[PDB]
Amino acid sequence: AMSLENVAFNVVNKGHFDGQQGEVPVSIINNTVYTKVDGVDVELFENKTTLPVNVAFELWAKRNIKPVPEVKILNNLGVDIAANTVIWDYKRDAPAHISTIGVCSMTDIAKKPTETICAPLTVFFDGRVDGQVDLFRNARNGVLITEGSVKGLQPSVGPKQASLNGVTLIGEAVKTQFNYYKKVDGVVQQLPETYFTQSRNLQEFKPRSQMEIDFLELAMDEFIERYKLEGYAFEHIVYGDFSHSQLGGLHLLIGLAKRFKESPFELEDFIPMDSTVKNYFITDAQTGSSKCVCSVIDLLLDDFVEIIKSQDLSVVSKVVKVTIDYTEISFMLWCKDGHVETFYPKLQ
Amino acid sequence: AMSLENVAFNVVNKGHFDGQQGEVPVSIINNTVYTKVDGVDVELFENKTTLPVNVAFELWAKRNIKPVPEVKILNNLGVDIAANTVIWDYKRDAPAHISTIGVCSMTDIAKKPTETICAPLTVFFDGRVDGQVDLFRNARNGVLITEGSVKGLQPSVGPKQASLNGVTLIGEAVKTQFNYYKKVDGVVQQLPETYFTQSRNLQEFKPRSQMEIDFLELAMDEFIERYKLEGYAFEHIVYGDFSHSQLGGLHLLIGLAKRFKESPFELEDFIPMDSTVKNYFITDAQTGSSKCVCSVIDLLLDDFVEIIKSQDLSVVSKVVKVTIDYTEISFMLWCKDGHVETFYPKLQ
Amino acid sequence: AMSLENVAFNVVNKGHFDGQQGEVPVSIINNTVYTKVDGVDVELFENKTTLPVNVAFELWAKRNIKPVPEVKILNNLGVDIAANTVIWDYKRDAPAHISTIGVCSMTDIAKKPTETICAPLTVFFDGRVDGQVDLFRNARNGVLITEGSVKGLQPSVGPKQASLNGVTLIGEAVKTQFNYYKKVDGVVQQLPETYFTQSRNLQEFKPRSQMEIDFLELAMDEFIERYKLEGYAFEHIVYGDFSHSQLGGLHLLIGLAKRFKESPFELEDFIPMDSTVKNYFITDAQTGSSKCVCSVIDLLLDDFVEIIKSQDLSVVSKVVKVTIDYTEISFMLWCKDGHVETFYPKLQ
Amino acid sequence: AMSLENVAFNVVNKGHFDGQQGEVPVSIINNTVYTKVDGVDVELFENKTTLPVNVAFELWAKRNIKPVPEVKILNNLGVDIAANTVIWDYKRDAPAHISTIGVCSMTDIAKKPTETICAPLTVFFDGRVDGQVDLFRNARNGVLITEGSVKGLQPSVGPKQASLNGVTLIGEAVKTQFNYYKKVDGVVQQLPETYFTQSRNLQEFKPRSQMEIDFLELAMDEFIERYKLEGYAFEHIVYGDFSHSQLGGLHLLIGLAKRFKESPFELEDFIPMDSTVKNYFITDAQTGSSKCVCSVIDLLLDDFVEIIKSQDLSVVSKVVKVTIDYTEISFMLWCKDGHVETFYPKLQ
Amino acid sequence: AMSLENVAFNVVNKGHFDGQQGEVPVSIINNTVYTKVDGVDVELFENKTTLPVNVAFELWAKRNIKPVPEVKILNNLGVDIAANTVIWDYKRDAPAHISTIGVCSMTDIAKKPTETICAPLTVFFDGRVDGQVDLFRNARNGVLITEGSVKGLQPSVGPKQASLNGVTLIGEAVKTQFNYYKKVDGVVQQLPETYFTQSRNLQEFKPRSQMEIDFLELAMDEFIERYKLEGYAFEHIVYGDFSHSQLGGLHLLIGLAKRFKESPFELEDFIPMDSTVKNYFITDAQTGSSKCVCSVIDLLLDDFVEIIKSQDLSVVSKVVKVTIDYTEISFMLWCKDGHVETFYPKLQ
Ligand SMILES: COC(=O)c1ccc(S(N)(=O)=O)cc1
Ligand SMILES: COC(=O)c1ccc(S(N)(=O)=O)cc1
Ligand SMILES: COC(=O)c1ccc(S(N)(=O)=O)cc1
Ligand SMILES: COC(=O)c1ccc(S(N)(=O)=O)cc1
Ligand SMILES: COC(=O)c1ccc(S(N)(=O)=O)cc1
Repeated sequence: AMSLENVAFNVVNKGHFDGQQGEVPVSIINNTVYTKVDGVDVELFENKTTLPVNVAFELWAKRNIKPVPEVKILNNLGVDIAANTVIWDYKRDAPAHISTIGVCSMTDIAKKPTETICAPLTVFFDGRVDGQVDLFRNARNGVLITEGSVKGLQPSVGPKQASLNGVTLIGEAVKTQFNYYKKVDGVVQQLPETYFTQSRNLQEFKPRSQMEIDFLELAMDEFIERYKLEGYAFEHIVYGDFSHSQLGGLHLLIGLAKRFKESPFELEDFIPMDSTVKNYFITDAQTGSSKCVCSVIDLLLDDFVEIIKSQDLSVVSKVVKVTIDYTEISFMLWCKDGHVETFYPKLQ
Repeated sequence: AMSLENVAFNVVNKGHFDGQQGEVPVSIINNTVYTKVDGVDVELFENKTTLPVNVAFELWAKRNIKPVPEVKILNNLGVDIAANTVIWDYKRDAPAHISTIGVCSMTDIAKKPTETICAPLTVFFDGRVDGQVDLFRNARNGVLITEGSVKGLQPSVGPKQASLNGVTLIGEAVKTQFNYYKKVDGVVQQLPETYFTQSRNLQEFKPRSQMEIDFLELAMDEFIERYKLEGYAFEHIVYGDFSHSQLGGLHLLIGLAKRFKESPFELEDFIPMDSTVKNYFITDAQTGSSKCVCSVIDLLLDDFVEIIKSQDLSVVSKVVKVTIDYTEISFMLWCKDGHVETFYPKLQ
Repeated sequence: AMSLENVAFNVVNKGHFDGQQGEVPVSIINNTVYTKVDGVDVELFENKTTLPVNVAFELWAKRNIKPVPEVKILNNLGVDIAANTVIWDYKRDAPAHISTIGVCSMTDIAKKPTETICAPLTVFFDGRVDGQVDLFRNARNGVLITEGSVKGLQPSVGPKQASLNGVTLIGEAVKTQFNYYKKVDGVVQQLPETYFTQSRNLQEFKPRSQMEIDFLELAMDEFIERYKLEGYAFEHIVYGDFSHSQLGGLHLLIGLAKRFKESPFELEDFIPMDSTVKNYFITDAQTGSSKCVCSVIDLLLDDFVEIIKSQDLSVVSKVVKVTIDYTEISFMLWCKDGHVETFYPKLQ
Repeated sequence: AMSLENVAFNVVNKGHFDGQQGEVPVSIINNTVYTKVDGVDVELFENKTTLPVNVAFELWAKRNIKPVPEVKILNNLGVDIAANTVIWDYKRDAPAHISTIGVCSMTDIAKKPTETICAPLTVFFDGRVDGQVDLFRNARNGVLITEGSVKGLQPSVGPKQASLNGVTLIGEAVKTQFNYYKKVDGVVQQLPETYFTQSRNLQEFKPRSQMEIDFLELAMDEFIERYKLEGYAFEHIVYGDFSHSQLGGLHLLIGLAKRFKESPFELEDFIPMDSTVKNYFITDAQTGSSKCVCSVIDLLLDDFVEIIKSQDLSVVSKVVKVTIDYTEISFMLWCKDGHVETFYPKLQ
Repeated sequence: AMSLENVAFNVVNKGHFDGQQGEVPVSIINNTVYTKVDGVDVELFENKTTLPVNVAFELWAKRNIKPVPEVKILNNLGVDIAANTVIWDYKRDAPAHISTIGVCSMTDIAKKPTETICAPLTVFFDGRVDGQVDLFRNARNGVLITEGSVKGLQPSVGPKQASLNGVTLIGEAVKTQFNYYKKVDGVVQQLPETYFTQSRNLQEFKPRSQMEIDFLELAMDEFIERYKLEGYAFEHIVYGDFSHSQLGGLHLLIGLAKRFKESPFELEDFIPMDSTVKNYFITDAQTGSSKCVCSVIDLLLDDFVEIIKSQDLSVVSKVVKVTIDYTEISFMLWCKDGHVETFYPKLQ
């Protein structure tokens, strides 16, 4: 018995949809769902999606509340749809996928992922759910996560962090590092070697290596000396050049995090979505240096050093391709006289 | 288990709410309710009310589908709320009453009319429903309709016509003439002797007596002669003066009906509600004669003749009270030398 | 270069999208598209769909303006999507199909119907367009219409009438009768022998045979006698029983047409979509007889007589399957002593 | 003290804004204005404009309720704004002009037309209002209407008809024929000799000369003979060619009127504004003949005959300029061997 | 080729409008512009303006991204419109001006500021744009900013700070201090001597003089002693009196900034716009002292001291006028026995 008033009952009483029975009074005004509590209306949900308000309300209530892969990982692996769950995209306040399987009548294309309409779609399977590993084994196209080994399949070790109710974290009381498996046209793929973005914040950035601790703590000249980074243009790429009207470089999050301590700056997230490479229209408050499209990536500084130290520095400009978050990220590498000039996620 | 999807199920399968088990998928976008039928969205209801879209949808679905009093009658009798039903105002596309009793969890102020919140409210009771004559006896305030005699209760014979799903009709396969009863502060009230308006249209007006057949068919001069109406100014009051820029008189619907068969005219229904006296901004298409506030009433011409001839014609101006549709309707009577000049519903 | 302003340019200058170069200024406010004409805003389109306003505007502008099958036909044949055109559902003021193929970047699931996403979908092909007969041959699922013979393909002769810009007509200056073909899972399907509904209105109903001319003109008794219909209960089924509170029978449009010339009645089209069998909440204005779910179908009276006379009249009740508009329509047949009691489209 | 509640008071009590003291309670929800009447909300106004709901409500309430020029006339004369009144465009349900002068605090660009902001704008002046003839004399740009002679000002006799509360009529109890005057850059302009469109409808078309009575009554052959119209192609231009898939000709309203009495047809008014030449997407219900852009004009048939016979028939194609409603209307004239092939308003 | 989809292309790919060619899919739901990225809708822009959503979207995309004068300066100088740019009002999330010149078709009153409609309007000219100084020379009314001297015109030196993408800053890598020039009716004006507001924040307030450093660092008694401010009522005016139910004084931002460190308070910005004098409904959290209209100005404390020390302290109350941000700010000065009682931006 699926209904608007029962979904709202579950939200009010269980904090999300929990399969409980019961009903509460609901009123819907424009894009907002209210419920009556002692004669006054209380807001339960504001639709920020392009779906009908009652549809989005139900999908949000039925969101996965376990640690799930970040949306960028699912997108990079080509996931089209989830099996009997909703991956909620907290960066868009919207479902991560258009349709559902066995979740909501208005958005379901099927009740079970074994139905034929699901066969060409890359379905996300959660090994922590009973029988979903076996469903993946029979699936034509799909992506599977597990916490342990799967007999007969070589795993791909994913990122340490996952998303729990919109909080990206490395789990201490829960497991957030999953084994990844992917199947195309019934064939189990080898997932490529990949770096992983670290998914940290500008405001509350925490280092995850001794080099990152040293980058935040030491001065620019001292750090570049200690780790022998002369000629790699970290002054431009990581620390940022604020001397001209266009902001120079500043493509690594830890470089923004170090600057954000001393003086703040404005980042306009003009494509607000989860993606491996993020683009911002940045304005430095202290100097007035700005840049319309500033690509930023949060790589472990050790990984970024390894990437840039593993490149031929002998051509003026060329495309450098790096597998990050299971997708191919193109970089532009500019060199002169054997040293790095700039190195940025390519704007294409 | 009341729910949006169950209400929509009943509408789709039974034409209205019928207490049936079932659910269909529903999407709400702005003020409209849709349901999925074979892949595409079909409109079930457009909210024209000031209530939330899903609330109004339920009240419309639970509308009374038996012949019920016209809203102007219930208004004139001071009805505030209905006992366990919804009187739908088809002229406003909205519930006739703000609140409900045992109908909808969002608008209910009580489950049963015996709850003390209902005592100071005039509750409409339907004697055709089991136990509601008794509920009227026990109610502090109320209006009761019955199809027959209630022992000890002095009846008031209501109008011949009632409203069935927005259609105003004199019932043949159903009864539409009711006994009316009213209680104020626990005390049954004597309802006044009254005329009743005829509730006809301008498009499909039909006479209901020999005098009305005469009016529509005879010219103005021979009708006034046949029914001895000289000095009563039907030339102004009923037939209408279109010679000057301000339209003169034209306050009986039958007069508008006669003119409409010859030349059309525009009626700006600037307060579009059911009421005994209706006001329109009228523009005559043929002559350009117009009037901003032209009050119109549909009395049987026999009745109107009986009212205007009952009058003392020896004062210049006076207010004339007439009981119509159980409410007191003030007229203005202007006379000169023992003949009527004008006689119109007094604009308040 | 597809754009909102270009679509509006085509609407303003060519009456619809015509692939022309140009732009006009457009303002969007709520669900309405306006364009500036000499200083003031003029309404071009009001979105009655569940799609975004600018998306629906484009699909409406790109609607098929040739005679096309009525939506109920395409629905009965299981059509999910159209090949490189938009079938506009004028009864819903919305696209007949959720998605498009090579029409609009926001609704397109493919550019050409050969893309594998289109294979499991029944694609509508128009043989009047170059290359689409071939695209039908190569499609896994599809429905094809042609104006003439396709070599080797066994045709099904469609209805005489088609829809031209929302007008249902039998073409004289254009052809509206098509050959129909259907494919399921790569295999051409034999379309069943079928009757076709006549797609007429209650306002402007016109007979299409001597028997229908007889029905509209003769009284009930002499028509039943002339066409030997005693014991088949046209008194109930076709003419309608208005004596009781529940309206009896009245399931043929021609029967509603006869009654409408005498007294009007209200038809609540509570599922306003094109379908072979239509359901209405009907209220008879003259008598007050009414019915919540009154199924109505517009069969040529000759056909309906041929169907009801084909029936075994020796069982109390049984389901009677009739193929109409290519779909199987279940009727309920109630008999007594070798005469028909009632025969109506079975409410599901 | 201008206010929303005062404007609503005037609408409720006087049918429009009448400068009266008073207030009634108002609720605004989405684009609709409601007022409380005996416990329930009644709709006073639905905003169909691109202005805020309360702003449009005030402008509609302050609309001119005297006979005023039709919007196409004011448009053709280049009017941008009205002096101390609102010309309501009933065909757009919106103000005819973006801004106001001394009408509404939200739309006012000035309190009086003498303010210098009004100088470069063509201001409409109503000589029936005290002092506005003088304001026209002092205005840099303007259009003036009067009911009589203005000393020294050479008049232009306007059309017989005007608009009274959305009703277009030739006044009998009021005057609707005005003298027209126009000023550009402080200099009075000579208005051109012009025909006037008749502003009739397709539903209620009525002839206005013996020739038009002949057209509606006679068959095509005897009318063409009686009025010596052989070789002028009224068979195409006025009567309409419905034999081919593209509808041929049919550019005079009287021709559409004749056809409509026989078989109906659909007119898609895809630019729904008042204009001298109207464009429609037309579909003939009988034949299926259709045309995407069918320009229609309502000239008195006498005038149209006088125009087409004035023409040199010795060129293959040429643009023909005719002054109608004070604006220059380009026609296309196609001839062959001294006879007319087609003559239509040139699509721009 | 100006279009919605191309504006969105520029936003997605260049962070703002950059004249690039290309199109992306766009959907518009209520007041929000979305674009499709890999099958999911991503929000690009939420309309907070009173313009149509697609119009505001285009103007925001075309905003000036160079350091521009703060909106209060432009308003105080009477700027009506900008020449070939959009000044975006980040405090209102709306365009700073109603109309545009050569920016957007829906809002343009002209393509070039030399057109006659621009002559009476005070047009903003940016000397950093080629040929705009010369356009100012020929402009009837206008305001010009430059970074260097203009031959033949005496400059007015503006504030040190300007707005870069909504960030008010004193430019270090860009120039934010402009020369100001103004012309009324073709005559170059002398701009008056003026103080400038400092445009600082409550949260991150930074001193700009040794006296301001001392005010933040020293105690009240110590500071008033060091700078000999006895009798000027800085205890009331600048430090604030929180001992009574009405908050006393507190009209200088640096006084709020000092208090906000120790204990916070609520400021309601009930007219949220850029203005030289700001009014707040303030509630002190620590004490509960509050004031409905508390005018606040951010003057350099040295400038505020100079202003108050340059006044006659001998009358009970009088209006003190000070030129700030090129506009005349009225102050109320209250004195008793030769010392200051209060001194506040006059609430009028
Ligand atoms: C300043 O921009 C960021 O705060 C940011 C955060 C995370 C990432 S990430 N994990 O996609 O590389 C990229 C950028
Ligand atoms: C033009 O005015 C009417 O159409 C009208 C109809 C009915 C009534 S009524 N039933 O209140 O008397 C009053 C006025
Ligand atoms: C009152 O009901 C109708 O007006 C109606 C019209 C047409 C059809 S149809 N073309 O499906 O048979 C069915 C019903
Ligand atoms: C079908 O087209 C019309 O109904 C129509 C009416 C009036 C005019 S008009 N007054 O501009 O000449 C033009 C066209
Ligand atoms: C508490 O109020 C403020 O934060 C504030 C900031 C700036 C200005 S200012 N530059 O207009 O004078 C005025 C007030």
